[PDB]
Formats: sequence, structure tokens, C-alpha cells
Amino acid sequence: ANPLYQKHIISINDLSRDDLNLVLATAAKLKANPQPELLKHKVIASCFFEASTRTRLSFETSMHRLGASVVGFSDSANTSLGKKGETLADTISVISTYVDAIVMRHPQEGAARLATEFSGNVPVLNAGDGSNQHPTQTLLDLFTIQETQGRLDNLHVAMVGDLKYGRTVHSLTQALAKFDGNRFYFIAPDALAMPQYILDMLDEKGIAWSLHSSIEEVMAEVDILYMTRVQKERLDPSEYANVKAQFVLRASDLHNAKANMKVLHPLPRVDEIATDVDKTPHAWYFQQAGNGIFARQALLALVLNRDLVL
Amino acid sequence: ANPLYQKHIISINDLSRDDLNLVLATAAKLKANPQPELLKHKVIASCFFEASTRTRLSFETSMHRLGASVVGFSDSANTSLGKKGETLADTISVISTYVDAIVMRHPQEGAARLATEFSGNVPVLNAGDGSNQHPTQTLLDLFTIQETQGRLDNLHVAMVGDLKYGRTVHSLTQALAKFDGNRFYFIAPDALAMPQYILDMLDEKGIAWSLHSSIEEVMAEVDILYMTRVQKERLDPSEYANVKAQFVLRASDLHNAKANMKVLHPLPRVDEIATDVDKTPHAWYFQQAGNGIFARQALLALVLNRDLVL
Amino acid sequence: ANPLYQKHIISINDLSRDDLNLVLATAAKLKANPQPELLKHKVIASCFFEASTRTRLSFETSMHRLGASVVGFSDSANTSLGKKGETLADTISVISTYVDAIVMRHPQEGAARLATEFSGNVPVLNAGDGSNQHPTQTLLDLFTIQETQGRLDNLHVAMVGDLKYGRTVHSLTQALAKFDGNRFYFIAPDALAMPQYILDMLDEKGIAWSLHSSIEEVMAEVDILYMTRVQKERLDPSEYANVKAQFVLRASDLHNAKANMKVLHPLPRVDEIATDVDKTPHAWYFQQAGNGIFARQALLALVLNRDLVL
Amino acid sequence: ANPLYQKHIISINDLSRDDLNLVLATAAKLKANPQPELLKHKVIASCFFEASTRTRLSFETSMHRLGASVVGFSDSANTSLGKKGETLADTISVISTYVDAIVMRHPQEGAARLATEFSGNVPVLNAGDGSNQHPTQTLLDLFTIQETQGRLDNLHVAMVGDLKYGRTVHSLTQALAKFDGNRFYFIAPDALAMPQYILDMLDEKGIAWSLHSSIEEVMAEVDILYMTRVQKERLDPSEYANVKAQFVLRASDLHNAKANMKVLHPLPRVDEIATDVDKTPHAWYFQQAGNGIFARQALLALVLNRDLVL
Amino acid sequence: MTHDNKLQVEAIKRGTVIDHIPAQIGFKLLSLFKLTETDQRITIGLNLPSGEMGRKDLIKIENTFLSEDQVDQLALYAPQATVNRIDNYEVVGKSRPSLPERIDNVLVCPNSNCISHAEPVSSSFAVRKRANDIALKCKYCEKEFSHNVVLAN
Amino acid sequence: MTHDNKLQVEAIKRGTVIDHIPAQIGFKLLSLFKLTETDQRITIGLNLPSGEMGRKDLIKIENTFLSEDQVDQLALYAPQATVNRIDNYEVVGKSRPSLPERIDNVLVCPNSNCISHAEPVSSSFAVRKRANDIALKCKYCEKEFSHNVVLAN
Ligand SMILES: Nc1ccn([C@@H]2O[C@H](COP(=O)(O)OP(=O)(O)OP(=O)(O)O)[C@@H](O)[C@H]2O)c(=O)n1
Ligand SMILES: Nc1ccn([C@@H]2O[C@H](COP(=O)(O)OP(=O)(O)OP(=O)(O)O)[C@@H](O)[C@H]2O)c(=O)n1
Ligand SMILES: [Zn+2]
Ligand SMILES: [Zn+2]
Repeated sequence: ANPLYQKHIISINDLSRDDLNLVLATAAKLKANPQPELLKHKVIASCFFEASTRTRLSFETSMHRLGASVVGFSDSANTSLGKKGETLADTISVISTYVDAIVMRHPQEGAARLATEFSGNVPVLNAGDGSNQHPTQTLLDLFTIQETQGRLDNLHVAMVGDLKYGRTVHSLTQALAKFDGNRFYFIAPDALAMPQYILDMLDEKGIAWSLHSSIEEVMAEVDILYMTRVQKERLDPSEYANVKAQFVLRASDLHNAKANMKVLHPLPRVDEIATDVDKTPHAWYFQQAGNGIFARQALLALVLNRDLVL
Repeated sequence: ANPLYQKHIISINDLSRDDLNLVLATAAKLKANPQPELLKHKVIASCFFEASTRTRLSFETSMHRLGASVVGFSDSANTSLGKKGETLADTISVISTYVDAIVMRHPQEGAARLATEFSGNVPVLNAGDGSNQHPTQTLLDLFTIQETQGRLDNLHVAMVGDLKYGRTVHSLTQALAKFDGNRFYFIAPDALAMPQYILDMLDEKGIAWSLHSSIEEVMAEVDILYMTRVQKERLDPSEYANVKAQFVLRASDLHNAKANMKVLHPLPRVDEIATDVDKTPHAWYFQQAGNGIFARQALLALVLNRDLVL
Repeated sequence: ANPLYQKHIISINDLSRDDLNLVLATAAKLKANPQPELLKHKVIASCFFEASTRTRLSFETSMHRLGASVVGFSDSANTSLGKKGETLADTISVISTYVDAIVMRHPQEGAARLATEFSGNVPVLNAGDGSNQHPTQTLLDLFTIQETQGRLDNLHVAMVGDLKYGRTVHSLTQALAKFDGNRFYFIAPDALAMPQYILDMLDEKGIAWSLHSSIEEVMAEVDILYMTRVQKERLDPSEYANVKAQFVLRASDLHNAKANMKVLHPLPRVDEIATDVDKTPHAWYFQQAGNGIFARQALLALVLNRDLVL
Repeated sequence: ANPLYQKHIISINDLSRDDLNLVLATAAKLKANPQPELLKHKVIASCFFEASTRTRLSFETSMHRLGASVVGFSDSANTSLGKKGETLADTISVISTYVDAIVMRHPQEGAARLATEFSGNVPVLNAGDGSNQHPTQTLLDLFTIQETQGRLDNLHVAMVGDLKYGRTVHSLTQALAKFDGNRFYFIAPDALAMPQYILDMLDEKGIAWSLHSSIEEVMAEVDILYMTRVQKERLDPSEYANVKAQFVLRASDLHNAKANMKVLHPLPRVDEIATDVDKTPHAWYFQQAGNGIFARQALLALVLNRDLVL
Repeated sequence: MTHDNKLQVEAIKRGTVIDHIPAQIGFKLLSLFKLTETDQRITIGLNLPSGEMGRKDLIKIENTFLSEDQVDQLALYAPQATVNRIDNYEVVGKSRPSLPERIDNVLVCPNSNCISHAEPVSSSFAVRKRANDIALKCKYCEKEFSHNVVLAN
Repeated sequence: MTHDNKLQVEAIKRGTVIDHIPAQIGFKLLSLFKLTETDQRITIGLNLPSGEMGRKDLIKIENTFLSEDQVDQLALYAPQATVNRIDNYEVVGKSRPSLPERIDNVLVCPNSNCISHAEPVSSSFAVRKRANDIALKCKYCEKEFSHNVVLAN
């Protein structure tokens, strides 16, 4: 069957470079030649125990552009399951008798991995688990990097913002470190810098990285600028408003950027990216959210279909 | 293509008499000869940032009787998007990469019009925006008036209740003033009367109107009686309970009504219409809510299909 | 024994001119020589079933400046009474079993008067019952007119703002009509006009009033300018802002005000009186709030004392 | 008249060494012979716009032990002020119209200082303004150091915990730098380090400090060990637990503590000081809280009294 | 180059001169229409002793010709003004403002539930009914207000 | 005479001339310090040629003697601006801005939780040149920021 046929998609750590390439290869075919009746008669459950409108809607629109049905929920301060006394294990054990696949986002880390031990042979796909993993975000980021730059190796990638707690930036660095020659520039407030584990990993593979202080410092060499949002709560309002002449992106700062340089942001972007960046050629955060559809179509198609010729 | 093919449906002001007739002509064909696989493979987003169960369900049942898929939400004190810091413009910009059309109801006026500038060429349909517009209500009212009376011109239409703030009664008067010869009777508590703008418009076109004090005063000449609900909060409990021997409708009051006179109410009808009116021939508020299906099927079909032969 | 001894102060319509003057002459003495132990050993209940901080803190402070102990609750933050199904008659029959007077605010009109049927002869003083009465706010307003103008008769009093729902403008008009030769100027938007029952009472007593739509039509003649807040809930967003929001006093409008003219406002003032008015000698809204201390002290003193030697 | 007579106690940076010693010598006398009627007939407002039970109950009890009456609110449970749109300037201009001093806690920094522009000459005592100051907690800590150590100079003071966001460690460091020859040992995880502006002030005054990462590096030399609580919100779940949660004092670590060494903690302590420490003679956190009574009594006495005979 | 003086300052080589600005509207105009973000030499005379208004304001912007639609955005604030266009020390053009059909960006919808407050859109008002007194309708909320009301705030 | 500079010079009789306003601060200064809120003659020149110091701005305010404290305020914006009083057709005092003790009114606290944002208060900051920068401490929140963080916002 394909390598991922009914396999669980829980951590990017668990997927080899070849699996990442298979997903990104499929997503480019589904983007080119749609197959709207591919999962006809499958019912997927969209169990968002934690609410995320943009992630839930990208996923359910993936399910529906391949023809599947959707049952599910989002529990912001509401809706019965888990409850208290109702284990996650018993929720899964019961829902895996109803559906053909489970996409779930949950607030405690490893919830998706616990699910895997109770879903029978129903596959579970992680849409976010606490501060651990969010593999379908990384898959769409890499699809956006591959589709704009033409390759996933030998890139000068700048990562900016809360590097300490952006889950997406920890994942993207693992992933990009399965390909070759990538150079990393990490621009963070030192209260919010890369954990030494990402950094220690990167040196065992020999990957080059540098820490900088402002994007103006690397603007000129950079292919992908990946901005992350800075979490107001983890900072005092007065240090948050104090950091240099900031680390926000304005079109003035881009006047130096390479012609193929692209600004990606997992979104929301409250103020780290101004409105004028939106109209430069380098703005790519909204096209990046449209590629979410193609990345998650690819994962669902490969998981639920044995062989897929497209 | 048809006149409305991928056009935005934001204000009744923006649709000519001919467009209103095209919609009402289509809705009568969709009511006669169903086409359940007309929007097959389209995904519509039902973004109710403001909850309205009856409007949301009429719309999603429209989407589904034409075969479309639905992703969406209703945010009563819950669900992530807009948030604070997350602009409506960025919600639309992101969702218009996922779907083929956006139906949305929002609490601030003009939200649907702002959406139009961010949805790309994805059409947006207004399901309510603050106290400004609700075009799909007016379309179903006119379909109900056309289907019961046989015409939309030369009608004696009585409007009753909170004329000052019923958004539906402001819209219905614009709309009915695009056809000819209509006479209007406005029965309101003077704390809650027609704005002078509806009235000033009506006189520039030469349309006849009179203000009355009780339905008993016009019962005999009237073809459509359109009751609106009276908003308890905008009144003191003691003036609310004091108004004459009321302006509520009972079957006793109908003993005079013309045989083809019809009582319409956008609903809910807490107490302005008693239970006994429900069984007279003149009660038409529930059939009026069933015509909602046919009106919104017509708008969706025309917007998303180029040419439609039915 | 003084006339108010052990009376319930429930409504302004129950207090005669003589009653009004006796309270105001006592307030003037307590303001002049304190009597900090007059209510020694008395315990008073401050039951605010509806929260009102401003009013509660004045009432309790003036209980404390005469030596009384205070027990009680501010609720509208579920502090346990009304649970199980305790009628107000029962709550008041248990609280009158151990306090010497009840001060009480409640959301429904008539609640203080009912308390009066269950309190034995523990006096009930009303601090607000829904949209009905508030005697203690009219007593302090009157005291502030008297003390700054030297009289309560032959006044030219303008009332500006929402005259339809402001329960304090209604009561101060009823109180001032107890006195002679006062002239009223009402300046209200059309939707917030002074009700008929007030106007009709003024006519029947031969008192002069007129409607004006600008304060500067009347500035020159005016002694007390009593401003009210328009609650924007009572209008819509656009109505409030449209022409109607010019019931706002700026310092420049006071150009030609009589040297004795005073601006009064029960408070919160949000924007109907601009900040620059405060520096003028005519601003008396805060000194008016300070006078709530002597009018509330006087009522407690007169009600709990047989004979008051002054 | 004493120097503090009718002063606003807003910040520790405004009180001189002499001011600090005068308060502490008064606290020592009131602790020794009570003066339970010194503030007889004074009424004080205890406005806690942000709830803080511990602090409110100390402030009110010490108002009660000098004979003052208290009126006021604990909010952060919607008790009506701030509704309509009452600015804090206006709330304080009405409350200063009838109380003799305002004690006040508020969520925003600077709020007590602003109250000072509107209170006339009713003293404002700050009980916490956001992350800025808390003078009365530093006055009681100082009093407890003085009273147990016999001096406020030549001390070896260790500060352990979250030194970055603990507003009390920042202030006690500024107060102790008013005095001579004190030595500071800071023991903080890397993310919770003592800010530069503190460190820079210490350097500029020639005062000695050092960073250590274990309490047992310094136990032997230490006189006051001032522990703070790490709020786990400030870190992630795993960070808090990983190596960093060893800022926890157990009884065994006190093995070689000087006989005079005292452990202080503003409280709540949740787990940074283990329960078995309480039986040691060095545990002084609760006796420290008892001393908040005499330091708050002294400030009220010195501020409301011209001449204090002791 | 020609003999300036300041009571009515003189001649720029080519550019625009907006003269007979009411008084205290000149700086309002510089603020609102961001006329200041040019590297060109701008000369401005404020509260000046002349044409009948008595005092009046004046702005001279060398090397920029703003016109037709720009001159018309000036009509709500300075309708009496003349907008001289100069080439080679001579007034080759003398224009006046007339009411436009649209006023973008400069106004603020007085309706507080309007969505335009919070978002990266420009304000826009449809204009109507010349000199008996102007109504402006928001593009977004479609509420029609009185110009003096939007113009207050 | 001509090596153009002046051309029919707006020589004023009595007033203050603020010269060398270092380009683009010229308009800031008017708005911020509300210098047009007067009825006397102002003549403003923007982006003047001043080959000798690049490009500059210059405000001339008649019969007005903006001073001492008022002059020191401008130090944060136009640190090299020379004010010149004039009592009778020439310079009778040329004064440079010195960094002041406090900067009131004009400036905003970066601290979003600082109470100065929602309230009827005039901002105030204590000024301190920590040679390299100037730190500004808010009166209210007592937080201290790089003058550059404040002057962005
Ligand atoms: N090269 C020139 C020529 C004229 N002006 C300005 O052009 C304005 C008006 O042009 P003009 O028709 O020459 O004088 P008027 O006849 O007074 O124009 P109007 O009657 O419209 O005021 C004057 O204010 C003058 O400052 C100028 O600055 N530069
Ligand atoms: N009758 C006068 C005299 C002087 N000024 C102005 O006052 C300023 C004073 O500069 P000045 O001492 O006359 O010679 P400068 O070299 O220009 O002074 P600086 O060193 O500041 O460049 C000049 O801009 C000039 O326009 C004026 O308007 N009217
Ligand atoms: Zn609007
Ligand atoms: Zn501040």
C-alpha cells in the first residue's frame, strides 16, 4: 500500500524525509487535478476538544473537497465528552466504533498519542496537542517553502518571534533538518530564544545556525522569513513594548530582500507584520493558509486509500 | 452569465427591481422542480459570528438541498475567530482561500461589505449585519407576497410594531418601493415610528402612505399585514404594557379582513400574535419561513452558476 | 417627637413641603456641628440587592459619621438570598428581627414599600426601587439647590438630557413643584422627552414650563442646570451620535451664565459634561455628591431619634 | 507636625531613609502600647478594585485597631463602578468628598498616583498598583528584618525565586539600598532573573551583589532569606518542573544556617517552602504577616495625625 | 526669483498655490491631506492680512501640481479657496473647489457600531445636496449623517 | 543678495524664528506644541535649501516670544535648532535647546497597562541622559524606556 496507508500522524519526528516528500508530492497533484469523490462514503470525526476555528475549518474543507462526511464538535466551554470522569480513552474507544478516521486537537500534550492506543485500527491525526506537536502545520509550511523556493535543501531560513514557545517553529526546524545544507538564523528576544535542545540537535547533524538580533541584520541573505506571533502574557507589557525599535515587519524593512524571499506566518498576525507588507510580492501568509487545504487533503488521501494514482 | 453570477449580495439597495424579479422567478422554479445536485462539489462557509438558529438552519438546508457541502460556525460566547487582534479582514482573507462562497451574519454594520474587499472573487452573502441589512429576509418576504397576492405592485401593505428599529421593515419598504402603486399604512407606537428617511424617500417617489393607530383602523383595506415584534428593552415595562388596548393581533380583529389578506411576521412572535390567529386562513408566518428555503436556494444557484436553465 | 420619627422614607410623594424643609434644616446643622455618637449602638442593615457603589458608600459613611454599626450585602453577584425561594416578605421579616433600620435598593419597583408591611416598626429607607423612586437622591439635590441658591422657590431650573427615563429628573420636578414660582425649561431629544404625567401635573398646579432644543436659548436666565446622562442603550449607536448627541456642556457654553448658576448631575457623567467645565465655579456635581452625606445623615437622625436637640 | 503628615504613600522611591525609620519606630511603639482610639471618628475607604483578601483584611484590621470606621468594596466581581464609563479621576473625586483617607489597590500601574491628583487633601495610600509598587508590603518586610535582626544595614540578604516579575523583591532591594553595607545574593532560574535596572542601581551605589544557583552556596552567610513564589504561568509546565523547580526550601537545607537567619515570604506559598520548615525557629513568614498590622497601623497614624505623642 | 514680501508672499517657480483658505483651516488641510510628505519646498503663510475674509491662510507647494479630484477634497473645509497652478512664474491655471461625490479617508463614521473603526479600510462617504447642507453616507454601515456631525467627530 | 537664499525676505519686526529645524520635524513641532493656535502671523518654510546643512525647515512666529522651558522642549526632536527672539528688526537673542528636566503632555507611555491611557491626565516623563541614550521614566507607572521606544510609541 502507500507507506502511510493507515498509519497514525502524530509527530513530525516519526515521519522520515521520504514520507514528508510523499506527502508534498501528493499535495501538488491534488492541487493540480482534484479528486472530489475519493473518500466518498468515509465519515471522519472532527473532535476539537480545544477550539481553533482556522484549523478546524481548513480540515473540514479538506474532508469535504475529497467527498467525505464529517461528524464532530469543538468544545470551547460547552459540549459533554471528556466531561470529568469520562476518560479520553473511553471517548476514543467509543468514537472509534463510529468513524473511519479521527482528526483531534486537544490541550494536554500526548493526547493524540494516547488516542492511538484506543482507536483500534482507526487512524488518528493530530491537529495540536498542548505545546508538543502540530504536524499538519509543518506539512503545509514545507509545501509552501517547496512550492515558492523550488527545493527544501540549501535554504537560508530566518525564524523570528517567540522561538521559545512557538510549537510550529520547533517542528519546522526538526523537519527542515531532515534535508541538506539549510542555514538557520534565529532572531528572538533572549527571554524567548530557541531551546538548547533544538540547538543541540542541530549541531549533532552539523547544521549551520546563527542567532541575530534584528531581521535588518539578515534581510539580505534570506529566502524564507518565518515570523511567529509574540505572546503578550509571557512577557510584562513593559518589556514587550521595549524590545529595541521592535521585531515587527514593515515594508521599509523589505527594501533589501531577495526577489524570491517570502514572509510566512502561521497566523494570527496581530501586529508583528504590518498591513503594507500585505501588498508586497514577498507576503505569503494567506497563500500559505490556502496550501493547508492541499497538505491535509494529501495526508487524508494517503492514510485512507491504499494505492493512489493521480 | 445571469445578472447575478458571482456578484456580492449585501444590500437590498444594490439590487434593481429586475434583479429582485429574477430571484423570485428562480425560486418559484426551484420550488416546482428541484435540482439537488446543482452545487455538487461546492463548499460554502456558514460564518455566523452572531448566532441565529432559524437563519442559520434555513441557509444550511438551502445549501444542502442543492447538494453543497458546508463548513462554518456560530460564535455565541465561544469559538476563536475575530478573537481580539484577529481582524475580520484577516479571517476573510484566510477563509476565502478555502471556500467557494461565504454566507455571514455579524453584529457590526457593514461587516459584510468589509468582507467583500477581502474575499478575492469569492462571493459573500449577507445574513445580517447589525441594524443595517438582511437581504435574504426581504427576498423571502417578497416571494411570500408575490406567491399569495399574485403581484408585487398595487398592494395595500400594513406594517405594524417597532417600525423604528425593525431592520426587516426598513428593507421591505425600499424593496416594495421599487414596484408601482403600493400604498403603505404604518401602525406604530409614536416612540417607535418609521424614520423620517424611509418616509422622505417614499415621498420623492410619490408613494402613498399613512400612519395609523390601530390595525382595526385599516383591517378592511389590507392585503399584507406585516407584524414586527416589539422589543421589550427599548421601552419601559410600564409603557410597553400601556399602549391603548394594545397592537397585538387576535382572530377577533380579523373578522373584517379581506379573503386574501395574509399576516406575515419575520418571527419570533412572542405575544404580538395570539395562537388563534394560527388557525385562521390569514396566518402565513410559518409558510413564510418555508419560503426562506426557496428564496436562498435561488440566490445561491444564481450566484454560483453562470447560466441556469430550469 | 419630630414628624419623621420612625417613618418609612419610601417616596417623595409622601413627604410634604414641611417634611422636606425639616430634613433640609437638619442637614445644615449636622453639616455645621457634627454629632458623631448620636446613633451609637444602633445597627443598621445596608441591603443593596442590586449593586450601586456610589450610593452604598454614601449611605454607609453617613451611618458611620453618626456612630452607627452597619451589617449588610451588596449582591448582583449571587450572595445567597433568593436561593431556595425565599420571598422578599420573608427576608425582610427575618432581617427586621435584629437591626434598627433597613436601607435598601432593589431592581423591582415597589419593593421598599412592600418591605414596610413586614418590618414591624423598624423603619425602611428606600435607596432605589427600579424606575420608581429614589428619595435620598432628591433630598441631596434639593439640599444643594438650597444651599447654593439660598431658596427652593422662584427658581429657573433647566433639565437637560434623557428626561423620559431618568428617574431623578422626574422626582426632582415633583419635589420642586411642592414650592412656589419655579420655572422649568426641559431640553431633551425627541425620543427622550419628559413624560405627560409630569407635564400634566405641572399644568394642573399652574407652574410654568417650556421645551427648548439648545441650552443657549436659556443659559441667561437659568439658576440650576440639571444634566442627565443619555444611556446609548436607549437609542441606537447611530441615533445617539446623530444630531441628538448635543446635550453636552462644554465650558464655552457657560459664557453668559448668571454668576449664581450651578451645574448638577447625579453621576456617572460619561461625556455629556466635558472636563473643562470642572474648572469653572459653576461646576457643582461633586460638591453635590458630598452633600449626599448630610441629607442621608439627617434622615437617619430624624427617623431613629424622638426628639433631636440641635 | 511629623514629616508624613498628610502625605500620599504611593511609592517606596519617595520615602527617604528617615521616612522609613520614622515609620518603623512608630510601628514598634504601637506594637508595644496600643492606641485603640487614636483614629476615632475617622472613616477610611478601602477600595480594592482588584481583589486581594490577605491585604484587605490586614489593612482593615489595622484600621479597626486604631478606632477608625471602614467603608468600601472588594470588586473583581463586578460591583458597579466603572459602569456607564466613570473615569477613575471621577470615582476618586466623588469618594474623597466623604472619607478621611483612601486605601486603594488597582490592576493598572500608576493608578494610585493619579488618585492623588483628584483627592484634594485626603491622603491616598497605595496597596498595590499593577506591577509597579506596593509600599506597605515593603514596610512590613523591613519592620520584620529590623525587629529580628536588630538592624537594617550590614545585612547579607538572599533573594530566591522569580526575581524578574516579583514586584516585592524589586522594592525591598530599592529600600535596602537606602541603607549601608548590605550584601545581596540573588538565586533565580535564568528566565526569572533580577532585572538590569535593579542591578545597575546597585552598582551605581557601590553595593555588593552576586548570582548563585543553589541556596547551599550561601546558607552559611545569610541573615534574611527572602523567598518568592514562581508562578508556573510564567514558564511552561515542563520548564517549571524541569531542573528549574529547585528553588524549594526543605528543613534539611537549614542545617548550617546562622542562628539568627530568618526565612520571609510575602505569601501564598504553594510549594517553594516545604511544611517542615515551619517547625524550625527560622520560619518567620507568618510572624512577618502579623507585622503587617503594625506597619499599616503606623502609616495610618502618622498620616492622619499632626503630632503623635507616643 | 521675484520680490517676495510676506503680507502676501511672492512667487515660486512652478507649483501650486492654494489661496483664500478660511483661517485656521490651512494647518487643518496640511494635517488631513498629508501635503507635507514631499521633499519639495513648501512655503505656508498663516493668519495673513488680506482678501475679504480679513485674515486668510495660504500654502505654496513648488513642483507638485495637484488637481481636479485633489482640489475637490478641499471643498468641505475650504470651498472659497482658489487653487492656482503656475508655470514659469505665471498663473497658467486658477481653479476652485466644488463638492465631490466621494470623500475618502479623511472622515470618521460617527456610528460606533460601524466596522470601519477597527479595520484596514479607509473611510468613504457618499456626498449629497450642495450648500443648503450636505449629508454624508458611510460606505460600510450605510447610515446617513449630517456633515457638521461627522466633521465634529 | 542673490545666491538666492532669501528672495524679498520675510524679515519680521518682533517674534521668534525657529531655524535649522532639521527637515520633517518642522511639521511635528507645529502639531505637537500647538504653535498654529494663535492669531498672529506665522510663515513656515519646509524643506528649505540650506546647502550648508542639507535641507531644513523654519517657522517664523510674529510677536511671540516662545521661551526658556518652551525652547528646551524641542530638544528631543530638533536637538540643533536655534531659536532667535527679535524685538526690532534683528536678532536680540539666539538660544539653543538644552534637554529639559521633564517632558510634559507631548509623549505617550509605551506601557499599555499604564493608567495614563484611559484617563484625563497629561503625560509626564523624567528625562535622563544615560550617555549613549536618554531614558524617560513615566510619572505614573514609573517604568523607564529608551527615548526611541517612546518616540515610536
Ligand atoms: N509665480 C507666482 C505667481 C503668483 N503667485 C501666487 O498666486 C496667487 C494668486 O494668483 P494671481 O491670479 O496672480 O493674483 P490674483 O488676481 O489676486 O488671484 P485671485 O483673484 O484668484 O486671488 C497669489 O496669491 C500669489 O502669491 C505665486 O506665488 N507665484
Ligand atoms: N530682521 C530679521 C532678522 C533676522 N531674521 C531671521 O532670524 C534668523 C537669525 O539668523 P541670523 O543670526 O540673522 O544669521 P544666521 O547665520 O542665519 O543664524 P544661524 O547661526 O542660526 O544660521 C534668520 O533665519 C533670519 O531670517 C528675521 O526674520 N528678521
Ligand atoms: Zn459607518
Ligand atoms: Zn506609564
